[PDB]
This record gives sequence, structure tokens and C-alpha cells, in this order.
Amino acid sequence: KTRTQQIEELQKEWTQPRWEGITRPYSAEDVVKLRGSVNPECTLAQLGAAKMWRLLHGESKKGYINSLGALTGGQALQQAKAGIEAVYLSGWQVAADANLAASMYPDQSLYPANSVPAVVERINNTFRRADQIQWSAGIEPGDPRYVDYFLPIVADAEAGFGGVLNAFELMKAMIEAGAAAVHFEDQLASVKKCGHMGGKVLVPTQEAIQKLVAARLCADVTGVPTLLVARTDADAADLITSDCDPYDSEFITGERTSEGFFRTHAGIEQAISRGLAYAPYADLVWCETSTPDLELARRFAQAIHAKYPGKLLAYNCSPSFNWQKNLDDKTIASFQQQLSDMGYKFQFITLAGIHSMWFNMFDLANAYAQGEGMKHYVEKVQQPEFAAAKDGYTFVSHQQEVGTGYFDKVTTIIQG
Amino acid sequence: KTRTQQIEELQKEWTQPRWEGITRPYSAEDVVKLRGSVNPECTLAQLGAAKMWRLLHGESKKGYINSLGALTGGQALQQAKAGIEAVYLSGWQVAADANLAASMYPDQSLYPANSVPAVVERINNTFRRADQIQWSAGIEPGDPRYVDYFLPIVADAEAGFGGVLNAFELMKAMIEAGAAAVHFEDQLASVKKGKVLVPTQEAIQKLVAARLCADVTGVPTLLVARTDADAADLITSDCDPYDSEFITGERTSEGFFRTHAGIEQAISRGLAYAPYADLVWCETSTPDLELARRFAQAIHAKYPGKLLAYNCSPSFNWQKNLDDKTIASFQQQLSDMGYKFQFITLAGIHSMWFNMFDLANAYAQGEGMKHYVEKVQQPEFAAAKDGYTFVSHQQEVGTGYFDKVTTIIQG
Amino acid sequence: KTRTQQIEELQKEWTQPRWEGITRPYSAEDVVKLRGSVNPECTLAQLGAAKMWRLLHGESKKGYINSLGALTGGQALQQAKAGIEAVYLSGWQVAADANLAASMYPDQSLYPANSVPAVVERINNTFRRADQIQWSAGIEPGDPRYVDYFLPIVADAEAGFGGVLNAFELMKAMIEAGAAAVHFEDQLASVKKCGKVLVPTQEAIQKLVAARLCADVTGVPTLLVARTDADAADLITSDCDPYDSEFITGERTSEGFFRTHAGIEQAISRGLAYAPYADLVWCETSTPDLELARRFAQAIHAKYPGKLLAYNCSFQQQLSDMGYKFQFITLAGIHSMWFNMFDLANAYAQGEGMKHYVEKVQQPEFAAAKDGYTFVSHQQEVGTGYFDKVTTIIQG
Amino acid sequence: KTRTQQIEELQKEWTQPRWEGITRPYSAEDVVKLRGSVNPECTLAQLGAAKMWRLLHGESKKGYINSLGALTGGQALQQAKAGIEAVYLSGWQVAADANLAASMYPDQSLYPANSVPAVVERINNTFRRADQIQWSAGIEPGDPRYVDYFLPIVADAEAGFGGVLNAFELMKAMIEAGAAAVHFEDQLASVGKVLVPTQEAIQKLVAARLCADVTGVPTLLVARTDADAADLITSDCDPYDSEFITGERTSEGFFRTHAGIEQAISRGLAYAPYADLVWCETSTPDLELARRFAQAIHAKYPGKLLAYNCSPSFNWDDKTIASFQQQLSDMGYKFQFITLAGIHSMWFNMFDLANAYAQGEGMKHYVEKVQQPEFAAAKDGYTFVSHQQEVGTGYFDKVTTIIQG
Ligand SMILES: [Hg+2]
Ligand SMILES: [Hg+2]
Ligand SMILES: [Hg+2]
Ligand SMILES: [Hg+2]
Ligand SMILES: [Hg+2]
Ligand SMILES: [Hg+2]
Ligand SMILES: [Hg+2]
Ligand SMILES: [Hg+2]
Ligand SMILES: [Hg+2]
Ligand SMILES: [Hg+2]
Ligand SMILES: [Hg+2]
Ligand SMILES: [Hg+2]
Ligand SMILES: [Hg+2]
Ligand SMILES: [Hg+2]
Ligand SMILES: [Hg+2]
Ligand SMILES: [Hg+2]
Ligand SMILES: [Hg+2]
Ligand SMILES: [Hg+2]
Ligand SMILES: [Hg+2]
Ligand SMILES: [Hg+2]
Ligand SMILES: [Hg+2]
Ligand SMILES: [Mg+2]
Ligand SMILES: [Mg+2]
Ligand SMILES: [Mg+2]
Ligand SMILES: [Mg+2]
Repeated sequence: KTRTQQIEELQKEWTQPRWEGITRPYSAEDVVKLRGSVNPECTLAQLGAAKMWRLLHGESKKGYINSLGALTGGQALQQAKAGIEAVYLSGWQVAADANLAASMYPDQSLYPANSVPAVVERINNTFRRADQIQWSAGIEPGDPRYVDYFLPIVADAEAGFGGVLNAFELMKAMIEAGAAAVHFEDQLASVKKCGHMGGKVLVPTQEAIQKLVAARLCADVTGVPTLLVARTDADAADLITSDCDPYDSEFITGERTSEGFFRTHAGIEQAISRGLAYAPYADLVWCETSTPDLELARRFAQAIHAKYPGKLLAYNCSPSFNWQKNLDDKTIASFQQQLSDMGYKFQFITLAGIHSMWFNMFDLANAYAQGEGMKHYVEKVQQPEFAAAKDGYTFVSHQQEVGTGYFDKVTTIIQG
Repeated sequence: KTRTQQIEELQKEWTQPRWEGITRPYSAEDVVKLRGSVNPECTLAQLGAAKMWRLLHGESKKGYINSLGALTGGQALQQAKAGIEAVYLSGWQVAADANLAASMYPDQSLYPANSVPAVVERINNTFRRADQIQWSAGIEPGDPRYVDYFLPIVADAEAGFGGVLNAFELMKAMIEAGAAAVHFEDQLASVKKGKVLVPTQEAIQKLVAARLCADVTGVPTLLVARTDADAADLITSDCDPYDSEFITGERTSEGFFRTHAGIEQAISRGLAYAPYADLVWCETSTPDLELARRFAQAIHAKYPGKLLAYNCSPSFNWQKNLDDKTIASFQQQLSDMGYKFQFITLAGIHSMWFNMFDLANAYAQGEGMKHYVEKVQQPEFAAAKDGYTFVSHQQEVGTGYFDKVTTIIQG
Repeated sequence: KTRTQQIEELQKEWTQPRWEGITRPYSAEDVVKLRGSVNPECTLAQLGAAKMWRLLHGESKKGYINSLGALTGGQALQQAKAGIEAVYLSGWQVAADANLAASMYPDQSLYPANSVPAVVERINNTFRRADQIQWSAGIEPGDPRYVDYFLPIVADAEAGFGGVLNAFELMKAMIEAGAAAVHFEDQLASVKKCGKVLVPTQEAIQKLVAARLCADVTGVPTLLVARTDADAADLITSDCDPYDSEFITGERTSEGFFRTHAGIEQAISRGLAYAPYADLVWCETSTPDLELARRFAQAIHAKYPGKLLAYNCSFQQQLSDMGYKFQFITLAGIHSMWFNMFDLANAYAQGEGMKHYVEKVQQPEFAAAKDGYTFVSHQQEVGTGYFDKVTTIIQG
Repeated sequence: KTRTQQIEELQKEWTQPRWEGITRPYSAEDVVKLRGSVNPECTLAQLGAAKMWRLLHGESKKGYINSLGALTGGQALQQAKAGIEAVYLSGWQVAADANLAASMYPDQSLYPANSVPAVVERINNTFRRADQIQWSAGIEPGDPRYVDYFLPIVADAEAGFGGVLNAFELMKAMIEAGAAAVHFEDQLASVGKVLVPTQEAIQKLVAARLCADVTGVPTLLVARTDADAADLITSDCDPYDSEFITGERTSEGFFRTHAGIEQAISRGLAYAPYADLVWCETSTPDLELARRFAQAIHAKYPGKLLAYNCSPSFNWDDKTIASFQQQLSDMGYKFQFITLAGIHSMWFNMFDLANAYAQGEGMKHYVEKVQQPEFAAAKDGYTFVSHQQEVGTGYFDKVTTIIQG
């Protein structure tokens, strides 16, 4: 395709409804000059981004997408079998038990920058195998047992691991691996303040914006309409690294710490001002929260929507607290539905996969180690599995689940 | 430390009780010429082997070690916290969800040969973090709240991924990562159509190559010889006269020779591998007591006290029969037969995959937070009384430890 | 695309000239059932295959492709700049200084099976960068200074590291990483007893088939090179294949291997058996011998006229006339690297340090500039200017 | 070993000559509390650190150590056979052709942080193999042909890839892989170059020293300053920098400073008490410029080890070109190195070879450019002529032999 042809096709694409309300501080010619003469296709990223966009605009089963953090390809596989519509890939879970340094870390961006994309690839590879198994058995799209295994993957890009070029390279790796959406945040975890009423440190609004622009540019160069999730940690961060951006002057207290940080007035107002600033550069806005407060959620949503009506929002929980300690059972039950009616169409439990995994190993192990080992394995795992069969669980047939049937057909064809 | 002194040491070490009944077809001098002038220490491998040996000879709580396959450092950590004494690292689980090709594979040796070792390192790194957290908090060995995190790791080396040098290099990767014990099998999974065995002498050479690597590194790693002869009715060649009684003479189109699958063949291989390994294992698909008693009696008629290992996948609805009473005492009856190391190979993957399915099937339907509270958070809070500490997730992964490191540096 | 539709597109493509004379023991239907509902695009593999084919059928500059083994993306970069048309990726070099076990090994298939594909990926990434630098600076295709950086990569899959499924997975890795051609051999390197050991003919054929099936499943027309080590191997693992009976003496070794009559006659029967399943046939050799080369070629062409051959290295022109259209020195990259490092360091260690660096490297680099060598400007070569543009665009 | 014994041994060790002039803002008890009850041995790191220290204190052949940037284990191997006493591992070379993202990058800390440590491991493994070959052939320390393959490795940690914890973890990976020395800098390539406040740069040097102490290995720490060409600084939080801070702030919010040898010297003097070596990065080779820095450093810290580099992006009179490294040695620059020697050697020669080869009469140029010169060099110690042996074919043949009885 000629350069001029590529420029014209982009200019036209940015007029499409997918890009309504999105701001780009660069031109189509800027994008096309960074591509090179050959631009490799990223099939899974293309499919994931398209699918995610549709689910967020009327095709989800419940009107909203609710996800659970997953740290292995196999956890994501079971989610797809259970009916989950999008996979959430948590950086925290990766730091603790699935990173490339092969170490257990706390959530402070200590792992090698290419660790999340590595997990994205594992998940997509698992999805491909399942799809192959299914296709080779002749079960085709639109069959009474046809499971669509390619769930869009939402991945945690932390703060980009450095400057704008670092965020640019990480975005590229996420896309090449097949992620459907990526989230960037405005706190600098690498410099969290120690001691004295310390905590998370924000970067100036402008710096956080350049990272979103860096991720959008990389996406545009590759030609995939990847969803960009702008996250703000300003609700709880009362420290900023600098006062260079006039937009933040109203939250700057004047006091300075020994590191050179400037104190700010933390709270929903600062969160709202970050939310509004990132809105035109992202497809989804997320305001990090630590408590299940429906009223605060409404307020945050109303504020963003007064300026950007219909803007898509995301809502999380780790969860770090005891929901039952904070709320009554009926509110716990209708929590996600209420959020959805406020505009939170993407909701998730960030650490569900690790809590699920670690707790169940502990539970089985604890009984097993005391004796009567096989009875515990039978009562805690096998019996529950047989009962789950009715619901779509097929791992009871463990050889087939991992491709044994698929590879047998390969073998038979080769020696055919 | 010089060559002669190294030679002298080895010779003396081999007269120690650890090596009783063990045959090595080479010399101490052969071992030392393969070492180099500098031989890096393997602290974790050393500690795990010595501990694993002690547990198998009287220091285990129940008289036997019962394990569960783990595929993440975190699963292992929870086992350590629950009182498990050794970690079993299954090749099947790695092929399915934790290998270096980042792909889901069936159990046919398709993943890159350095994958199990990578998981060993992950596990030991998880244990190193837990131990540091504990130590930083002032809790030391002897202290009643001290938890010994360095559980010996038993790893799956399949058939070595090639010839003797491949097996030699794999053993080496295993030891440098810190495995305490390693198992090698006599089937050739790269051709599973049923299972296919290699000649008895070929299997023995792989065991020899593994033992040689360990002696070169200088670590007493435990070697587990596994035989798949109970289910293998094919052999690659008739070159070994030891195998002639099971070879009928019939050859298949692939050039393989038919044999007679059964405990008789299993017994023959077990007897041949015995003098070369610390433990002997006859892989089974059916957890069957009479079969197990028959195998152990056979081995023990010839090598009294030989330590055995027993596994189960286990197969679907296997308990479908044995009465509940046989199911509950199953592991104790085995221990009395000599099976001191028992393990459920796919426990970890079943545990993980099923629970994710269970949580997600309910959550995808609605009332999402209720299901999370009822299936996870509530049960977690109730297990805190038993030693589960992940209820406080930030402390578990080292936030407190690293915050302290930051503090020492800043001030 | 529909299953049936996919099946039809496959039947039709197998009638095209690209596949004349190639045998496939399976059906299109078989191929399609293994694909899945989604088959990711492999852009670089497609381009590499299409280009390697065209170069072998009239578009090379000299009527033949001569390559040099490369072990780093940078080495490949310099080759592209100097005018080479195809990159040769040696497994021996990978085993010695570029494998995923991070160790130095002899050539005995000791390294992790995904190691070669990892280097294929590095080379392709280096090429993408050079291309981006050139494109971002305006130089477009057809420019009097435009260098086509996407050189087809020929990579060594050894014996596929195990059975038919491992070869299948290895081929998949090669293709996903962007290889244009891959070679499989009939010796079992993991068993070189204290010479070479061949596997029955049917076994080597099963691997060629597995390799071709994966390429067909991916939809990429990757070139498959069948290599035979039978010219020097006098040992075989088994006598199960009737086709090999005439070379088998009956003598058997302590390992249970059968002695065979090695020589060109053994190489010719393997060459002939593999011909229909491969795009190129290669009978590995150690010394340049035109008469031997002429004999192997006449024997293959008597049954498969036109069959392209590969030649492990006016010498070159006659070979080319005989059909040896792909010629290469497998270990050039490592000899080039280690020798020059030794040269430079030997002198440097003695004294007059900067003088030796200037005469052995700087001066010569300067003279090189006139021939298309651009690394004298190393900040630019590595993309400092490309990322400068990225930065500039993001910040305004 | 007891917590108490550990603290005690640690204290006595800090009074040893290895540590004179070095400041540690933390106590022995702090170190031991971060260790864990089991502390795995780091054999290669111990050997390389001890050896590097000895070389720098009289045991080198020429009075100074001159190195060349290497990016593959094989390149290091040839340096060992060539007489080089220390291996230099450049981050620039790693960015361009040997990083874990498998991509070619400019030198702006864009590659995965565990990339350099991965190359350290490759180099040490190659050395292990070369040593095994030798030992298995009966050759031992003292044999007229015995080569000491374990050269200390000097490795580039750039700026630690983040905050103090990233720097801590990076150092941990360098030591576990077996590096003998590591360099950290005060610029922010992630951001001409921008410097960080002096206290921050120092915090990274302490983070690295702390990890080494916890591991129990006396690793060498090289403090590098980029202040000779840096006119920007991220903040004015450190009074120690106040005199170079002009007052004019940039649009990014960075502050302008007065760049020059005077800036480098103050960074140089501020890092001295925390590093084992001090290095003031340089673009142009000026002896006088190098003399002022050295003298200036020594006024306050007599006999402080200094390091000096050459890209050389340059284009170097012949007499001064030939005595250059001899003169620096006299100023106190005991560790000298050509950072990109490795990549230019490799890339240029492949260009030279391929260029000739592509034209025609290929076999001819290969023989003339590589093979003939290799035979000629065998005389001087080059052994790759016998390539099967160099990589261990003979060592693995012995293994096979012992195994099959
Ligand atoms: Hg892509
Ligand atoms: Hg603090
Ligand atoms: Hg990009
Ligand atoms: Hg600013
Ligand atoms: Hg919020
Ligand atoms: Hg939530
Ligand atoms: Hg070790
Ligand atoms: Hg070893
Ligand atoms: Hg035999
Ligand atoms: Hg059995
Ligand atoms: Hg069992
Ligand atoms: Hg692909
Ligand atoms: Hg394939
Ligand atoms: Hg056969
Ligand atoms: Hg030949
Ligand atoms: Hg040649
Ligand atoms: Hg270590
Ligand atoms: Hg450390
Ligand atoms: Hg400061
Ligand atoms: Hg300087
Ligand atoms: Hg220099
Ligand atoms: Mg996160
Ligand atoms: Mg297994
Ligand atoms: Mg090869
Ligand atoms: Mg550097």
C-alpha cells in the first residue's frame, strides 16, 4: 500500500464512530511515517479490540462486562467455559506469582517490563488450543455446544515502566501478544514515599497525558483499535512529583517533603479533575477505589458525565476488605447491577484468580497433610468436579482438555 | 581443593551409609575430571537433598511423605503453610499450563527441555521470599511460630529429552535450580501412539548419566527410577538380552517389538533399576492395593527395605469403588508396604482449574459480589485459624519486607 | 472463511506451479480440520517464502543465492547492507553462542528446541527496525538508496528434537517467528557414539511430512529443505525400513545399531526418497569436490529433473549450472566474530591500546563507508533518530 | 549460623582494608535482618570480586586493566585467550543486539531490566565450559598452557531501571549471575541528558551496596557521573546542587544547571565515599581535561580508583594515540575500556566479509578474509581453528564415554 494511500485511509478511519470524542495531538502523516514499509498483522489484537468494543456497546449478556483477575492460560480457559466475556490480567497477580524474574514481589513495578505481555500470549495460546480442539471435533460456530474461546483480554500496563518510549514499547508488546485493552495509571509506584504519612505519588497531569498519547500512537501505527483505559490514583494520592503543570495548581498545598514531592489535597475532587483531563484521550476512565461506596461511585460518574455524557467507566475492587463488614447482604448482591445503571460497564475483581488458587491449594493441602489423604482429595476436588459437569465443566476429562485428542489426529494424519 | 584431595573425598563419601546398596559403574577419578577448576555451590539443592533423605528415614511426621503436584511458586507456598513436607512438580501440569513455549500441550514431551527447572527456580524463589519475611520479623528456627519454607522439591525429568547427554544437562539444570529429587522414566513419550519402552540398558544409562552429573556437582540429589512397563506392550529394540523373556519376536510396521505388558514386566524393570536409584516407582493408572502389594513384595524379596514411590493421577471416578473405609486408609496401607513417598500428580491443576470454573460460572450469571464473598472470602476468613495468612495479601507477598528495605535506604 | 470454502481454496492452490512435483500423503480436508476457527496471520513468513521462491526462480542477482551463517540480528543487518540476498541461520552457531540455555555446546542437539526460532525472531526484529528507520526518513520503495531489509531467513531445525509432533511444533515456531525456509536432516545427533547415525528412511520422511503439514495448516508456503547425512554415516538405528536393506550389512553394534555402507550411493537413495516431499535437497559434505557434486546432481536429476539443490560449503557457477542454486558457508558468522575479537584483543592486551583499535577497526570502517557501510554513525544505525521522531511526535 | 554471629562477623569485616574510606549509612543489624535464615552461595560473584580487587591493587600485568565491550559469551572467551584480564559488558551493545526483548534499540533504557544479568550468565557459562575442557584434559593451574578463564565481569546497570528497589533487585540479579563489578549512573536516559539530584543518585549507590552486603559478597561498585555534559536536572530538592541550579526552568519542569567539569567534580566527590571506583563519562578524549578531574578527585580522596571510557564515537597525533592509555594510568585511571569495541568489531567484519562475498568468487574472500588469518593466528594462542574442540565436543565425548562404561 502506498504511503499516501495509508495516510488517506487513516484520515477516513478517524471520522468513524469508533473514534467519536477521541483527541489525537498528531496527524495521520505522523503515524504513517513511523510504520516502516511492512506492517505485520496482529490478528488476535484486531479481533479482541473489535469484540470488546461491541460488548461495551450492547452485546454483553447482562448489559455489563464483569471480570476476574487471571494469572494462567488455564484460569482464563475455565473462565471462557463458565461464560465470562472478557479476561482481566492483573499486574499485582503477575508480580506475586507469574513474572519473568521468577520471583514473588509486592505491587511496586519491580518485575521486567515484558512480563504482562508474556502472560497475554500464554492466555491467547491456550485459547487457540481450545478452539483447535473444538474445530477439529467438527463443532462449528453456532453449534449447541460451540464455545467462543477468544475472550478479549484487558491488561495492566502499570505506569509504562519509565518514560514515554517505555510506554510505547510496552503498548507494542501488548498488541503483538493479542491484548484487546490496556490500562495506564498516573501514580509512580517506583517512588512511593516511605515513613511519615507517605504513600502513592502522582505525576503531573501533562505527564500522565503524554503516556496515553504514547499508547494511542503505537496502537495507531500498528493499525489496531486497541481500547485504552486511563486510570487515576488521585482519590488517595496526596503527593505529586512536581508542580510544573498549571492544571494541578488548585490541588497543590505548597508544602514539600524531604524528597522534593509536593503535597496535594487528595479526594474525589482531585480524582474528578484527573478523570476529566484523561477522558478525551481514553476509551474508558477508571478511578481507583478502596471501599465499596455506591454514593461516591455515583458522584464520580455524574461528574465525568456532566462533561462527557455516555463516557465508559470501569470499576474495581481487589478486594482488600471484608465486604460483609462494610455492607448488608442485599447491597452486596445487587452491587454490580447498580453500578451498571450508573455507567460502570466494565467491572472486575483484580485478585480473584490468586485468592481462588492460593486459598484452594491451602484448603486441600491442610486436610491432606493430616491424613486420610485420598478421602480429602475425593471430597474437596473430584466430587465437586463431577457435579460441575452439568454446568459445562469438562476438565473431568483431563486428557482431552489439554489437546490429547487434537495431537492424536495430527499423529494419525502424518502417518496417514 | 585439588584433584587428588577431591578424588580422596569422593572415595570416602561413597562408603557412607547414604550410598549403601548403590552401584556406580565409574570411578571417583572419572567424576573429578569432569568438574573443572571451579565448581559453583548449589546451596538449595544441597539442603533439599539432605532434608529429603532425613524425611524418608524417620523424620517425617506421619512415617510417609504425601505430596500434591504444584505448578506455581504460590501453590507451593500454601502447601508449605499447610504442613506438606515435600513438593511434587509434575511434567503433565507444566505441559498443560506452565511451560516455556507458553502453550497448552498434552503429556508427550513437547515443551522445551529447560521448562521444569524454570518452575523449580520459581518455587525456590517463592520460598526464599517467605523465609526472608519471617526472618525480618525476627522469627527464627526454634521459634514455635517459625515455618520451615524450604520444602524439598521432587521434579519430573521425563526421559531426559534425547540421549544421555540431554539427560545429563537436564539433571544439571535441575540441581542448579534447587531440586531435591528427580525422576526419569523408561518410556519414549515422543512416540506415544500405546506406550513404548526403551531397552533396559538404555534406561539404566540415563539413570547413570543423572547420577554422574550429581556426583560432578557434588550434591547427593535423590534419583527416582520410574518404569512404565505395567502399561507398555511395545519396546524400541531387542538389543538387550535382559528384555528377551518379554519379547515375543513379533515386530510392528514401525519396527517396534511387541512385548507383554504387566507387573511381570514392571517387576523386571524395577529389579534392574533398583541398584542405580534411591527410589523405585511403577507408574499406575488404577490405584489398586493388591497390585501395589504385589509390586512391593517382588522388589522386597530381592532388595529388602528398598524405598518405593506411589502415584495416582488420579483417573475419573476411580474411588467409584473402594469403600469409603478403604479410601481413608489408602495411604496408610501403602506406607506399610514400603511406599514412603506418595503423590497425587495432577492435584494442583485440578484444584486451580475447577475452583476458577466454579467461581466464574456463578459470577457470570449475576449477583457477582455475593458469589465471590460466599466462595472465597468467607472460607478464607474461616481458614485463618488453621494458619492461612493470605487473608492479608499485601504482607504475604513481601510489601512489609520491601518497605523496610526502602526505609533502611532512605534514612 | 468457511470450512468448505477453505477446503476448496486449498485444493486449488495445490494445482498451482508452486507445488508441481511435491507429494502430500494427506487431503486438504485433513489440513483444514487442524486449523481452528481463527488462524493468525504470519506476515513475515509469507513475505519471506514468496521472496525466497522468486529468488530461486530467476530473480537473484547472480542466478544463485550465496549465504553466510549469522548468529545475531546485527550480523544479518550488515549482510543485508552488503548485498547478500538470504540469511542462513546455523544450529551449530546457536549451540555454541546463541541458545536459550545460555550455555556453550557442541553440535549435538543439546539446546532447548525453541532456540533457533528465537534467533529468527531477533533477526526479523532487527530488520523491522532498519526498515522503520529508512521509511521514517523518507526513503521509500523504489528509491535509488532504498535497501530491502527483509531477507528470507533459512533456518536449521536439526532433526526436529524428538518425534513427529516435536518437528511439527518446531516448524510452527519457525513460521510464527518469520522463517522463509527450514531444513531437516536424517541423522540422530543426540547419539553420535564415541560417527553419525541415520534413522530409517521412512522416519526421516515422516518428519518432512509433519513439517509440510504444519506449513499447510498455517497457510504459509514455507520452503522445506531435506538434508541427508548419509554420505558419511555408516550407522543406522534400525533395519525396519525395507528401502534401506541394501546398505545394511547385518553387523550390529553394542548399542544395537546396524552398520551400513556409507558413501554417495547411500546419499543418493536418501536424496531420491526425500525429493518429492521437499523443495530443496541437500547432501551435506565437508570438502569442495565438483565431481562428487556432479555425481549427486546427475543422480537426482535423472529421476527429478529441475530439482533445486542446496550446497553446503568459477567454482560456484558450475555448481549453479548443475542445479546448486542455494550455496552457503554454515559457520562464517562465528568464525568472523570470534577471530576478529581475538585479533583485536590479542594486540590490545599487550599495549598501545588505542592504536590497535584505530588500525584494526576505526580506519577500516571509514574506508567501508564508500561501499554502503553505515555503522560509522552508530547512534543512527540502532534507531536513535527513529525514537527521536517518536518522542517529538508525542510531545508535540 | 546465628543472627548474632552474623552481625558480629559483618562488623569485623567492615574494619578490613577492603572497606577503608567507604561509608555505610546503615548498621550490620540492618543487613542481617534482610537476609533470611538461608543465604544461597554466589561462588562466581565471590571469585570475580576478589580477583578484580587484586588486579586493581597491583596484580594486573600492565599496572592498569584495559577492557573491551563484549556482547556474547564467545567474544569474552576470545578475550580470555587473548590475555585480557577483565570483561566489560556494555548496556549500549545489549540494547542494540543482545537484550531480552529481542529487538534493536537506541541506548535509552528501553530493554527489560534483567537483560544485562542474562548476558553475565552467558559469559560465565562459556567460561565454565572452557575451564571444564581444560581441566578434563589434565591441564591445571601451573601448567605452562593453563589459562585462567574466569575474568571478572564489569556490568552496566544504567540507572537501575526505576527507584531504589529496582536498583536493589538489579544488583541482586548481577551478583547471582556472577558479575564482579557494576556501574550505576546519575542521568535519566528515560527522560541532551538530564541529571537527578545528588541525594537520589547516592540512594541508588546505597541500595546496591546494601544488596551486596545482604548477599555477603564484596562486589565492586562504580559510581558514574554524566554531569560533564548534562545541563538539565529534574529537581532542586538537593541543596548540594543549589550552586549549579541557574533558576531557569524548562517546559517539562526540568531546571537548567551549569554543565562542565566543575559539575562532574562535585558529583564525583559526592559519590566517592560510597563507591569503589568513580567514573566521569566522557565524549572527547582530553588528557588535560582528564588530569584536572583526577587531581581534583584526589585532593579529597587520595589514591581513589578512577575509571575512564572511550566509545569511541570519535575519530582519534599517533604518538599520543599510542601512549594514551599509558598516560591515563599515571593519572590514577586504573580501569580503562572501549565500550563499543565488541559491536564494531562484529558488525564491521561481517560487513567486510559479506560485501566481498556478495559480489562474486565468494569462497575466495572467505578464505582470504577469515581462514588464512585464523591459521596465522594459531601461533599467537588462537585455537578456534579446531572449532569442534573449542565448543566442548571433546568434553562431552568423555562424558559419553564414562556413561556407556
Ligand atoms: Hg503483530
Ligand atoms: Hg522513609
Ligand atoms: Hg507500536
Ligand atoms: Hg509540567
Ligand atoms: Hg473513584
Ligand atoms: Hg469488585
Ligand atoms: Hg549451583
Ligand atoms: Hg552436572
Ligand atoms: Hg542394547
Ligand atoms: Hg505399578
Ligand atoms: Hg495417589
Ligand atoms: Hg503467525
Ligand atoms: Hg503448524
Ligand atoms: Hg521402519
Ligand atoms: Hg554430497
Ligand atoms: Hg561452498
Ligand atoms: Hg547466589
Ligand atoms: Hg540482594
Ligand atoms: Hg532532594
Ligand atoms: Hg570527565
Ligand atoms: Hg577509550
Ligand atoms: Mg496493577
Ligand atoms: Mg510426567
Ligand atoms: Mg545443524
Ligand atoms: Mg551504558
